[PDB]
Formats: sequence, structure tokens, C-alpha cells
Amino acid sequence: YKNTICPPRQDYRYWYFVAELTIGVNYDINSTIIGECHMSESYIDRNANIVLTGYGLKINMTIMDTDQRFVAAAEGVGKDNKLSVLLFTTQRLDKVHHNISVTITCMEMNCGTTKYNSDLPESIHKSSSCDITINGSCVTCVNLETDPTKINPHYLHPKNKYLYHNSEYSMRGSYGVTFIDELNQCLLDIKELSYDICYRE
Amino acid sequence: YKNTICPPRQDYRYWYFVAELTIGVNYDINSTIIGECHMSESYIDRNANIVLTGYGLKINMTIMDTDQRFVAAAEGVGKDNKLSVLLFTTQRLDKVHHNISVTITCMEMNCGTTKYNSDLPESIHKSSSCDITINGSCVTCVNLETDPTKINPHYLHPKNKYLYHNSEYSMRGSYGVTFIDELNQCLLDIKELSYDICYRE
Amino acid sequence: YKNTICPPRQDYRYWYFVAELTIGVNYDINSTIIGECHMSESYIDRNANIVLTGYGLKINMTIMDTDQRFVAAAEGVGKDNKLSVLLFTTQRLDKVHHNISVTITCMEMNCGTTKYNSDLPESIHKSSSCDITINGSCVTCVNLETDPTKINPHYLHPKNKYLYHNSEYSMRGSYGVTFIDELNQCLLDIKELSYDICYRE
Amino acid sequence: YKNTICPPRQDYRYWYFVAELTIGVNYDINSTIIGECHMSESYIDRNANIVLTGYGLKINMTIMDTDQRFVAAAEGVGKDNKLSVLLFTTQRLDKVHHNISVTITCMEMNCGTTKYNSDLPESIHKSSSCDITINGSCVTCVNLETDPTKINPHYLHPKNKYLYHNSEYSMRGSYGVTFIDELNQCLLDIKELSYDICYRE
Amino acid sequence: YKNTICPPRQDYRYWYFVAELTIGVNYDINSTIIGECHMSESYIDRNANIVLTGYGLKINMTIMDTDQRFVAAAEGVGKDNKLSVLLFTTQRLDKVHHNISVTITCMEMNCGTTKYNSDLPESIHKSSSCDITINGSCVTCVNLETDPTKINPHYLHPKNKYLYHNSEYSMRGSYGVTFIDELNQCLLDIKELSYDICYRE
Amino acid sequence: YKNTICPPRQDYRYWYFVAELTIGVNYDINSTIIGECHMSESYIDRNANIVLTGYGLKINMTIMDTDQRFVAAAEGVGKDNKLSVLLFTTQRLDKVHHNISVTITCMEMNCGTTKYNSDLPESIHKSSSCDITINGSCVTCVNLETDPTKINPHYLHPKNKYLYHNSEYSMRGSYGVTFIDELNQCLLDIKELSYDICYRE
Amino acid sequence: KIQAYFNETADLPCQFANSQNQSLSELVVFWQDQENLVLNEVYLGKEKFDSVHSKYMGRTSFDSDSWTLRLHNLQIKDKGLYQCIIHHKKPTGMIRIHQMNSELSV
Amino acid sequence: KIQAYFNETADLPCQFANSQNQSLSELVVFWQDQENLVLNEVYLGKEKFDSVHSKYMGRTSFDSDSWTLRLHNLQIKDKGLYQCIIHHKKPTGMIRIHQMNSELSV
Amino acid sequence: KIQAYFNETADLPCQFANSQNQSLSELVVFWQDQENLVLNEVYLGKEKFDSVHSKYMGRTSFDSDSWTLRLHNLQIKDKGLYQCIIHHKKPTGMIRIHQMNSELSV
Amino acid sequence: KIQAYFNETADLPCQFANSQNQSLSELVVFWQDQENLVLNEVYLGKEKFDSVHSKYMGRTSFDSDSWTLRLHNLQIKDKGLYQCIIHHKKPTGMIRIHQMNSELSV
Amino acid sequence: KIQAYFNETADLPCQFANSQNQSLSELVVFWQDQENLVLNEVYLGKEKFDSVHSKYMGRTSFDSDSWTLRLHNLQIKDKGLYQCIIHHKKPTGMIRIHQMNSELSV
Amino acid sequence: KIQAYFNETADLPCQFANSQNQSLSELVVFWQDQENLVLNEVYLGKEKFDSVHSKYMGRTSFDSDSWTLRLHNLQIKDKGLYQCIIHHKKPTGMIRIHQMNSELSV
Repeated sequence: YKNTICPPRQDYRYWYFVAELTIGVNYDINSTIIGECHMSESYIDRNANIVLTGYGLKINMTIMDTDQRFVAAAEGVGKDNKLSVLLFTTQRLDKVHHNISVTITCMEMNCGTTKYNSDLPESIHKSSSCDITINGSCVTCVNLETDPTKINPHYLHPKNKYLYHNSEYSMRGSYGVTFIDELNQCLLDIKELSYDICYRE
Repeated sequence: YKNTICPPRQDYRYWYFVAELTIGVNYDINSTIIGECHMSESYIDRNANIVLTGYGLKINMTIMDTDQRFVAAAEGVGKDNKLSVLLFTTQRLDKVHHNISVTITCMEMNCGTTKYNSDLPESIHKSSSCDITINGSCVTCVNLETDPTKINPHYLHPKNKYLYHNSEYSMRGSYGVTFIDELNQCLLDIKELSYDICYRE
Repeated sequence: YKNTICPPRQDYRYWYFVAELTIGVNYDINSTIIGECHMSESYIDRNANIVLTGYGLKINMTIMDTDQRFVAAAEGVGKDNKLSVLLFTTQRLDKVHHNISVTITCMEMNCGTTKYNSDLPESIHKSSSCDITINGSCVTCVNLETDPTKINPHYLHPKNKYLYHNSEYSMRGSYGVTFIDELNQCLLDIKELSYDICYRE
Repeated sequence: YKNTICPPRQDYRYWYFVAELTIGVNYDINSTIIGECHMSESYIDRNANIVLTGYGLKINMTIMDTDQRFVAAAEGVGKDNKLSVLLFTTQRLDKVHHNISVTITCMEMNCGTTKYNSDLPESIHKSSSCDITINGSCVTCVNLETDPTKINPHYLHPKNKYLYHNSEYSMRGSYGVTFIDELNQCLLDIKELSYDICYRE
Repeated sequence: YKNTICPPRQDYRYWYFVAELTIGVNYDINSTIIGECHMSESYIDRNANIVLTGYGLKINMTIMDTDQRFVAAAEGVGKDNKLSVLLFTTQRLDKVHHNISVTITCMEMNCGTTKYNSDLPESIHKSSSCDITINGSCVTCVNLETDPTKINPHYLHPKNKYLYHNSEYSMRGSYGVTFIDELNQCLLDIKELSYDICYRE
Repeated sequence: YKNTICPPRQDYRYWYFVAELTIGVNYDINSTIIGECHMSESYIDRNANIVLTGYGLKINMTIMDTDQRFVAAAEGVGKDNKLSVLLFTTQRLDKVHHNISVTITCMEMNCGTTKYNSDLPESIHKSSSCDITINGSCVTCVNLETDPTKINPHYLHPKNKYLYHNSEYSMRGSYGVTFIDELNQCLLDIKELSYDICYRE
Repeated sequence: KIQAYFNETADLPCQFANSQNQSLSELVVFWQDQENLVLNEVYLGKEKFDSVHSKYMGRTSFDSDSWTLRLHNLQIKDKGLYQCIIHHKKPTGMIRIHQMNSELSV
Repeated sequence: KIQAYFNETADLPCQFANSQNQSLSELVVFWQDQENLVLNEVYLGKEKFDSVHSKYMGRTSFDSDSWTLRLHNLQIKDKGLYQCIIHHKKPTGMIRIHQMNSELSV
Repeated sequence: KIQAYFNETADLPCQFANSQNQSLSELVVFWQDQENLVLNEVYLGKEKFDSVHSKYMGRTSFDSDSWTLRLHNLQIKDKGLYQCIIHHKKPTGMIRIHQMNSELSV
Repeated sequence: KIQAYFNETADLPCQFANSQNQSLSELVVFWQDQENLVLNEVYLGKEKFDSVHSKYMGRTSFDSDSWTLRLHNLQIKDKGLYQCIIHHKKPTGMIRIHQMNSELSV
Repeated sequence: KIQAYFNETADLPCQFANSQNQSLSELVVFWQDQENLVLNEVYLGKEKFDSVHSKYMGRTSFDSDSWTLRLHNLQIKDKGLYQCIIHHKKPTGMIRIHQMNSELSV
Repeated sequence: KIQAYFNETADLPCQFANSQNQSLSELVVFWQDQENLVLNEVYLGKEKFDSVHSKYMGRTSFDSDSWTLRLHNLQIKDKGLYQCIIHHKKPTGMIRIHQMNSELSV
């Protein structure tokens, strides 16, 4: 007997908080727009993939060799043009760190070809890596916390769904890159923040 | 002259309380959702079959060599993640015990291949058997009372329909299996319970 | 010159009270349901036919060698599980008694093959006969009064239609059969009775 | 230059009161029903034709060798089962009497084959004739006043249309037939009378 | 460089008052009906054409060798059965008088073949002509003032459109014909007059 | 790496104020109509093109060798029949002056063939040119300020969109042509002005 | 129309031409008022009085040779127009063959 | 219908022709009122009194040779029409073969 | 337009060129006011006065040789423009052939 | 059902036939009330008292040879029906194999 | 931009390069304020004063050789930026060829 | 996590393994609080104080050999967890390579 993935469905209710993606941009986004974010999921050959269109950005993030599929995402706009993305899969069936690939491509304002491409090492326990590539000059900062131990208090979960998140520090992962000569500052203010659940899937 | 089954119809009104299926799960279901359960009936070659999709579970229960067909089902969620299913056929034209097969397969949360497969003996009078098989590790307990003498008081019948149930102890049947090191506890609290009639058929 | 039948139409307004069919059943029908009865008419080769689906019963009654076609029916449920059917044709163009065939087949509750088949003699004047056959064990009593001299006072006629009934005792007909060891009792209480006009034709 | 007929149109507004058809029936019609009468017009080879379905009657009246076409009709029910039909054509372009053919065929109640067929002579000036034929025994009396000098006061004309009628006694025509041993009595009471304009054309 | 016609469009807003057509009829039109008039425009081979169906009349008026196309018309009914038509084209790009052809054909009441056909000379400056032909005996008078210097005060222009009219007497044109032994009287009372803009184009 | 254009989308939110087109006309436009202007965009072979239908004018303006595409336009009507057009592209990725071609063709009122065709030199810095051509005699004045440093205060931006404009005098461009013997006067009164955002794209 | 004179005796004639030359033996011959009350009724040559209104009851006489109804005792009220209706009684159905309207001013 | 006379003894006959010539041994023979209360009940030749209403309890006698029920002690109340119903009891099902309605005025 | 002088006699001419050279014998020649009241009416050479308004009744004279209407007794009120209308009467239909508008200030 | 007698000692037997002839060493044997409170609990031959309700705490004894629970100190309250449940503990899953319901009136 | 000095005389130059080397004979040369009131107007070499605002009426002089407008009698109010516009008058249409914005602080 | 002792001197180590064996010359080495205020900032070997919060201003010292920040003058308030973040500054982009969270209880 082996513990496997669950079959796909139209509406998933058991969500696991997998990632906190925190793109900072250099163009003006003033507030969270209701019904703005649009996500597309795929689970092909043990690779989870989510494509997020919204707030002038498209995020193509895939996780390799997982028994998880992306089922939900919530996007929110903080102060100083920061974009926080909360991602949710089905369930954590393995306690191993997974390799991550993020493609951040700029839909409007500053658009271009491959500005950046690197492998960001995992900050704590150094087990995994994040192949990041940025198509455009519209990104100041990227912060990705894989399996965080804390939800954002400004994110309200739907009443009919159930939320689970990591509780162990050993499963935490941090990836970060800055292109502006300021230490850190990728983090959100978390003062006046609102999240919107993305539309599809 | 022989007493036969009735022809199929879209809306059946004379229901017979055939079974009380009482799956306990280890994942969180907090309340009964209106319009959640979906049932599909079949009556092919003297075998009644009902497939129930709801609350993260799919229940494929078939009864062999019967003149009954499943016409209704009501699902309800009790405390401590217990799922009570009430099943209703047309009428009892025979006073013999029937062999039962239940397939409990897990749609979400803990999903997998055939965790369990056994023949549960009938507890009282030992005339029949229940071929149970459980596809996934999401089931703590299964209780099935075939032809019970008592309806749940928390189940309200529709006004336009008519309900009949067994009144003899000789026609009662009990099948039970536990996978958690706790005697019994499959039973519902029956304190704050609400039932929903499943959608189709 | 010969007096013939009228051509068919969608909505007939001149109704003639032809029959009072009074099936008693042994299963529980508690009240008259609005929009329950469904009738289908036919007039092929001088034989009138009406098929009535409702209250767990299908009634296939045909009258031989008539210049009448069934245009309306009203079903009502009395106390002690009695089912009164009022039938209406176009007009009485002949003063002769007609042979009657009733097929009472049980749709739900007690269902089966041909429980009964007989030729009921006409009680008064003995001119005609009623070939009755009952498909199922769900019938306690059958009473059929062909061309009655009195309407049920609990039946309200529609305002836009016109009603005619027999006024002569010589045109009355009574057919009756009981399968339960109780003299008569097929008659309705006529205390709290309500009629519903059947849907089609 | 010759004065000809006007071309057909969907909605005609200049009506000429051509005829007052006053069928008496022996079956019960109690009141004028709104939206009951249905008329169909034709003008083929200088013959005007109107077919009126309503109140259990179909009236197929054609006028030979005319420059008029039937554009409107209003049916009303008087006391003692009398049916008054008011007919309207376009305009009177000739001052000659026209031959009339009426077919009164019975749709419901007393129905049959050709009960009557005759040529009714015109009562005043004896210039024309009315080929009447009655298909059924449902007609007591027929009165037809072609080009009357007086409208019924109980007939209200529509506001957007215009009404013209004959003013000369020399253009009047009277045709009448009774089948019941009562002199005249075909005339309406004209006490409580209401007219309905027929639906089509 | 040459000044040409404008391309066609669905809704024209710059209207030029080209003509005042003032047909008198001998049948009763009592008032102006909202939504009665229907116009059809054409501009083929430098000939403007408008066909007006309304108030029992069809008016087929074409202007030869023009850089104008008919874009609007407003019909109104005065006292004594007079029908005033106001016509509007795009713009006046030439200061020359144009030849006019009017076909007035009678749709209802008095209908017929070509009652009249003549060339009406232009009353002032005698530069142009109006080929009039009247199909039916329903016309008492025709008055046509081409490029009038005064709008009717009873005509209200739409708020979103713009109206221009002639201001020079040298561009005025008068055509008139009477068939009734009364001098003039074609003119409207202009006491209680209301205009309706025709439907299409 | 090169900074490129952004991909097309249905609804653009980051607008750059590129041009202030200020056609004066000699026909009467009294006010700004809501929903009047209709724009069509194209970006084929590094040439931006916008076609504006509204207020009796069609404006076909293309910019050569640009990394910008026209995404928005707002038209407004000032006093003395002046038409102000505000145009918005995506973003300014180059600091070079671009060659401009405007086709102003007259839809209604004064219509014709190519009244005017010239190359207007850029007034300040003389780097570019505006190939203007005017199809019709309906234009008094044309003023085009490419990349202005000031928005009109009477133009209200939508709340969900973001607006950027030029701030440097070195990127300003002025093109102007008058056909009426009055110095300047192409400028709007800017006293009572209202703008409407055009419909498509 | 045909009128009659003052308060002595009114004569209302049908003036039936009788072009088919049929006899009075099978002919329903009767008169009526503008308010449609029956004056006389000749069914097959015998006067019938059951449908005669009480106002003209025993007041009218009939002449078969001249086909004329004589109304006696003229009043101020009976100034209306009187119409005579001639049906041809046939066993298949009774057919109206002639009608005429006369006037009466006294 | 058939009526009976005054306050001595009422005779209600079924007048069964018995065209099939079957015996009374398998025949349910009974009488009832206009308000449908059972008077007598002959099941297979033996009178049954359980369904007899208390108003006619021990008041009716039955004659098998003339097929006639004799009602004694006539009252003012029992002026209604009385109908006699004859079923033919068969083990497959009991079939009504004859019914008749008589009257009773006292 | 053509005007006339002060309170002695006004002359309103039609100034018909008569290019078709047709005679006055078949010509409807008449004058009217700005409020459209008929001054004179020459039908076939004979003056008709039935449509003449009472204000100008017996006040206007007509000269056929000069085709001119002479209006006598000028008032303060009659300062409006007067138009003369010439129809050509044809049996198929009467056709207006000429009209002219003159003024009058006194 | 099976009942027991008055206020001395109640005997509730399971009456397990043991047709598979398996030993008590792998068998979960326990009793419970109509309100479903556990009386005793035999897990693998050793009595477990953690799930025993405090009302029956230290009151019940068990006999393995007769498979019978002896309830001591009968009260007025404990007149309900008592059911004994026998599971067969297997490492893959614990399966209920027998249940029986007995009564108790004191 | 180009500025000028205090309350003696302001000099606003157009600084037209005249790269096409065309003469002033066909050139509309004029100046205007930030509130867009015309200062001077040189149409074809002759100064036109009809569009000159009354505030600058008879106050400005023009030098064709240096292409410079001299504004006399500086006030506190006229601290705005002044722009000079040079059109090239062509019979097909008048085309603006040069514009420049200068400042003025006193 | 790693903790430190009482009110003398706190030692927070990064414990960077430096598996790529790269020098401190191109490494952004800094510390921060649970409320995310910067303690020290080593950019390319030179301490930068512009982003250091005023609460820890001139209070922290840094040891490059042991890769350890010494926090002096412990207070009651600074009981939170402190995390050290090590970025690897590259001209294409600055990449975080290590982070660690230590605790501090006094």
C-alpha cells in the first residue's frame, strides 16, 4: 500500500499553505483589486505548476517531484508596490524539500526579455534550490518562503474550506533575491493588507 | 403470480430504511453542507448499487440478489468527524438477509490504493457478509446497520414522501470494523446532527 | 344524416360524467396532491381509451364500440386509502350500455404480475360487462359506476367548462370487486375529499 | 382608370360593417370569452372568405364576385344560447348585391354530417341568395343581415380604427332559416351583450 | 478638389429641411399616431429616393442629379384630413433647382390604378418640374414646397441632432395640384399639429 | 537584454499621455456626447495606429518606428466647434522624437476628396514631421502637441487605471496648421469642457 | 316605405309578389313591431294567437285576398314602423322568403 | 323502484333472476340503507350480525325461498330507499353480481 | 419683392410672363393675404366673390390687361405681404402654374 | 432476549457459539449499556478499566469459562437492556464478529 | 528658457534659426502671454494691432533684424512666461514652423 | 535554535558553513530582530550604519573570524528571536544564500 495523490476536482476544500511569494515591483500598484488574479494549475509527470496572471505580472511556478498539486492562490498588494502571493496545494505526503522553479514575467509597464536567470539556494538547511528567471525589468525583489509556519493574519479563509500549514522549522524554506541596493525590504508592511482569491481552478 | 420489483421512476415516494452507514474519518469535516451529497443508483441483474460522492468520500455499496433498488440517501456529519449515511430502497419483498459489498474510497485528504479488504461477518444471526474494501487511509471506523428498527430522530422526512422501516429484530444486521485502537466509538453523538438528502435519483 | 363524434381538440369544454372509478388500495396515500395525475387519451377504431398515472396506480380503461372519447379526469384521495377517479367524455350519442375493460396496474409499493383477471357483470340491467385485470397485489377494492346520476359534491368544475351527467336510472351501471373479507366498504367517506384535474389532454 | 381593391396588410384600420350573422345553438354557451374567436381570411379569384372558429362553431362564409376582403370579425354571446357575429371588410366599391355562401359546421356538442343544405332567398329586393349548409344538428336558427344600417350599440370599436356602415335600405339584405317550431326568435336580446374581436388577421 | 456627398451611416444628425409635402386625402385620418410612418432611403446613380408608408399612403419621391440623400422624415396629420410630410437630407452642396418625381399611391380606403400623371411646373422661377403620379382616387390635394425658408413651429427637433434650412427665396420651389373644385386649401390649419419622426433609416 | 513592447491585452491600465489633437471644425458640435467616440488600434511592423470615429470626424493617426501602441483615447468638445482628442499609449521606452501621420477625413457635413496634404514641421527642436492630409473641407484648424507636459484639468482619469505623462520640455512636440485667416485660435477655451473615453480597445 | 293615415283603421300590406306562385296553405305569414312584438300569426291559414302580444290582443284582423293586416283602434303610442315577415314552412326547415317594412303615422 | 306499505311489516325483495342457476351456498346476500348501514348479511347461508348497525339490530328477518328481507317495527325515520347487494364469493375474488334499489314509505 | 405706396390706391401685379401664351379664359387667377384670406378670384374670366373674405369685400378691383389687382381704401392693418396665385384649370386636375409674393407698406 | 432476576446478582451471557473455534487470547470482549457506557473490557485476556464508566466502576466481574459478566449490587436505575460486543482483533483491522442484546429487570 | 532683467526694458527673442533661409515677407510672426493674449502681430512685415490685447496696447516694439520684441514699462503683474509663435503663411494653409518659450522676472 | 545568557554580552552566531569557500569580500552579512529592525550591516567588509535602527545604534560589534555579532548592554525588552541573513552580492543580482534564527533570553 502506498499513499498517493488525490484525484482532481473542480472545487477543492482542504488547502495546505505551501508558499509565500513576495514579488516587489517598481511600478505603481495601489490596492488589491477584487477579481483581478487568474490562476491556472497543472500536474503533469509529478510536477506541480501554477501560472498566475495579475497586477501586471505572470508567475509560472513549478515544483518538481511532488505528490502535491496547486489548488488555490490569493494575491494581495501591500505598500511600496509589494505583491504577496499565498499558494495552497492539497496535502503534504512527504517530509522532503522540493526543488522550485519560478518564472516571473512582466505583462505591463517595464517589459522585456530575460533580465535575470539564476539558481537561488535555500537559505535554511540548504537542501533545495529555486531556479528563478525574470522576463523584464519590472521586479525589484523576490521573496519565497516555502512551507511557512505562520499564515498572514490579513488573509481570511473561506468558511466552507479548511486550511492546514506547516508547524515544523525543519520543513521551512527561504529563497530571496534583490536587484536594488537596499538590504532586505522585500517583506510586506502587513499594516493595511487585503487578499483576493484567484479566479480559476 | 409472483411479487416483483416496481418499475423505475424519476421521483420515488415510498422509501424503506435499509441501512445506516456510519463511516468515521480522520480528517476534519465540521458540519453538514446543504446540497453536498450526490448519489447514483443502478439495478442490474438483481443487484442494487448506490454510489455516494460527498464529504470527501465515495461509497459504492451493492446488495446482491435483491428485489430492492436504492432510491434515496441522506448524509449527515456528526461530531468527531463521523459521517452517517441513511439509505432507502423501495420495499422489502423478502425476509432473507442479503450479502452486502461496500467500497469506501477516499476522494480528498488521505488518498491511496487498497488499504483494506475483508469480509465482515454479520454480528447478529450470522447469515450474511459484507465484502468491504477501503481505498485510502482516511477511514477510522465503519459501522453498517442493515434494516434498523429505529430511525435517527434528527432526520426529517419530506412531507410528500412516506417512510417505512424494519420492526423485527430478526431482520437486523450489524457489520463493523475499526482501524484505531479504541473499542467501538463509531457511533454518532446524536446531539447536534443534521441530514441532507442527496441530489440525484 | 347521422350523428357522429366531434373532431379532436386541445382543450375540450363540454364534459359528460361517464364513470366513477373507486379503487381502494392497501398502501398509504394520505392526501390529494396538486398536479399528480397524468392522463393520456386515445380514440382508435371506435374504442375510447384513457391511461391514468397517479397515486401509485396506472389505470388503462377502454370502452368498446362508442361514439365517445375520454376528454377529462379528476382524481381524489379519500380516507382509508381510497382513490376516486371521475371520468368525462364528450357527449352521449347512444342510449346503449357499453362493454368496459379496466387494467389496474400497480406502479409502486406492492407490484407484480397479473394478480387478477375476470369479467365483472353489470349489477343493474345486466347488459354489459367489465373485463378487469389487476397487475399487482396493491388493490383491495374496485368500484365502477358507469353513467352516474349524481356528481360528487366535493368536485368543483372549472368555470370556463360545462358539465353534463346522466339523469336516468336505466343508463346506470355498477361493477364491483372486493379481495378483502369485508362486505362493500369500497365507497368513499365523502367527508373530507378534494379532487385534482389530471394534467394532459 | 378603374377603382380596385387595396393590397393586403397585417393590420387594417378602415372597416366596413358587412354582415350580422346570428347563429342560434341548442347547447349552452353562457358568456363571451375573451380571446376565444379565431378568424382566417382569404381573397382568391374575387371571392372573399372568412373562417371563424369559436364557441363550438366553425363558420366558413364566402362572398362571390366582390372587390372586398374580410378584415375583421367580432363574436358575442347573447342570452338563450345565441351567437352574434359582426363582420367587417375593407370598403364598398360596388352598389350591387352579392351572392353569399355560409357553411356552419359544429365543432363540439352535437356534431355530424350535412344536416342541412339550401339556398336561402334574399328577403328584401330578392337579388341575391345564400347557399347555406349546416354540418351538424347543433343549430336552431340562422339570421344573416348583409350590409345593415345599424351597428349593435353593445359593440365598442377600437380607438385606432375607423368604422363605416351602410346607410341605404336598398343595399340591405336579410337571410334567415329556422329549424325549431318557433316563429323568428333568432334575434338577440341585446340586453347584456359583449363582443370580442377575433384573433388573427 | 471637389465637394462630394458624405458616406452613408446608420444614424445621421445633420439634417437639411428639403421639402414640405402636404397631401390632402378624402378619407378620415383623425390624429398623428406615434410610430406609424416608415421610410426607406436610397441613393443610386445620383438620384435620391424616399419611400414613405403611413396614414394609408405610400410616397415614392425621388430627386434627380443631386448630391443629397434623404436621411429623415416626419409625418403629421392636420385637420380636414391633411397629411404634412417634412423631409430632411444631408446638406445643400449645390444652389441649383432639382427635378422632382412624386408617386403617391393609396394603400387603403380608395385604391386603384393610375388616377393621375402630370408634370407640375415650378411656381416660382420655373426652373424645375415635378413628375407627379397618383395611384388611386384617395388624394384631394398635393402641395410640395422644396427648400422652404420656414420650419413648422409644431415640429420639435431631436436634441442630439442639428437642423439647417434654406434662407434664400431664390432657392424656394412650389408645386401644387388640386382635384377638388376649391381654390388652394391644401395648406394645414397649423393650429393643433403634431409630428412623428419615421422609423427606419 | 533589450526592453521591448508589452503584449496586447483587452483592458490596459497603465496609460501614457502621448498626444493632444485639437481639430477645429466649421460645423456645429454643441456638446460632448457620452458613448460617441469609437477607436480602433493596431500595432503592425513597429507602427502604432489609431482610428477615431466621432463628432463627424475620422482620425487615422499612425506613429512610425515606435515601441508604443495606442491603448486609449478621450474626445471632448469645446466652445467654438473645437474637438480635443487626448491619446494614450503604453509607455515611453525611447527618448527620441517620432514621425507622425494624421489623416483627418470628414464623415458628415462638409465631405470631399483630399482638400489638404502637407508635412507639418515640428515647431520645437525640429526633429520630426507630421504628414497631415485632410479629406474634406470641414476642418478649420489642427493642433497636435506630442508628449505634453500638462494634462487638461477637465479630463478625469478612471480610478482603476494609472496615468503617466511627459515632464521634460525636450520631448515636447508641436504641429499646427490653420486654413482660416485668424492667427492661432485652435486652442480650446478650457472653460466648460468634458471628455469621454472612446469605446473599443 | 308605406305609411297609413289617421285614427280610423290602419292597413299594413305585405305586397308579396308571389313569383313562385305558391299557395297560402304552406306559408307562415306574420307581422311585428319595431320593438319586435308579434301582431298576428298565420301558420297554415289558421291564425295563431299564442305569440301575439297582449297590447295587440284581439285588435288586428287579417285579409288573405289582399294579404293585408288591418290594425284597429289606433293610439298615440303605435307610431312605430311595422314589418311583415313571410316564411315558407318546409319540413326540412322553415325558410324566410319575404320581409317588408312599412311605416305608420297617426 | 319497489315500495312498501304502512306500519306493520316492510318487505324488501332482491328479485334476483338467478340466470346462472347457482345456489345460495356460495353467495354473499345483504341489504343496506341510503346512508349505507348494513341491515342483514348472509355470507354462505348463515346470517352474520357483526356489521349490522345497532339501529336495525335484531329487527330484520330474512326469507331464503322468496329472497326477501322483512323489516319489522317501522318508524317515521326509515323512509329512505333501501338497496340490496348480492355478491358472488369466489376464492380468487368476491364479485358483485346483482344490486337493486327499492323504496319504503310509511 | 414688389412694394406699393401710401393711402391712395395699392397696385399688386402678378407679373405673369405667360411663356406658354395661353389665354385668360382657362386660368384661375387669385390673390391672398399673409394670413391667407382670399382677396379676389377670377375663375374663367368672371370674378367670384364667395370665397372673398368680408374684410376685403367689395374693396378690390381687377385689371385683366395689366394683370393687376387694385386695392382701395388702405388701412393701417393691411401692411402684410400679399401673394398672387395663378392656377391653370384643366378637367383632369387644376395645376398651379405661377405664384408671386409682393409687399405693401403704407 | 435474555433477562435476569432480582437484587442479588445479574448474569449477562454473550452466548458466543465460537464456530471458528478461536481462543480468547486474540478477542476484544466487552459489554455496554443502552446509553452506551462500557461495563467491562477484555482486550487480550486482561481486563481494561480505562473506558469503564464510573457508575459501573469496580462492580462487574467476568467469567471466561462461561463467557458471562456478573453485575453485582443491582439498583433501581439499571433496568435497561445490556448488549455485549465481541470484536476479533487483527493487526490489519479490528472486526466485530458477534453482538447480542440481553435485558435486565429487577 | 530665456529670461530678462528688471524694470527698464524686456527683450524677448524668438531665436529663429531660419534654416530654410526664407524671408520675412511671407511669415506670420507674433508673441503671446501665458494666459494667451497677443502682444504683437507681424503679418507680412506690417504690424497688426487688432488682435493685440488692451493691456499691451501700444507698449511693445519689434525689431526685425534681431527678431526681438522689446516690451517697455515693466509691471509687477507681467512676470509670466511669454512664448513667440512663427507661422509660415501659405495660400493653401498657414503652417506653424517655430515656437519658443521665454521667461520674464522683474 | 541557539540562545544566549544574561545581562553581560550576547553572542549571536550565523554559523555559516561556507561550503563554496568564498571570501567575505563579496558578501552582504547582516542581522535583524523579530520586528525586523537591522542590527548591523556588513556590505563588502565595511560596516554600514545607515539602515541600523536607533535602538541598536552603536551597541553592536561584529567579529569576522568567528562570524558572530556581539550585542552589548542587554535590556529587558530585547528577549525576541534574532535572525541573521547572509546575501551573496553579485552584479547581476543580490542572492540570499544563508539565513539562521537564534534566540535570546536574559
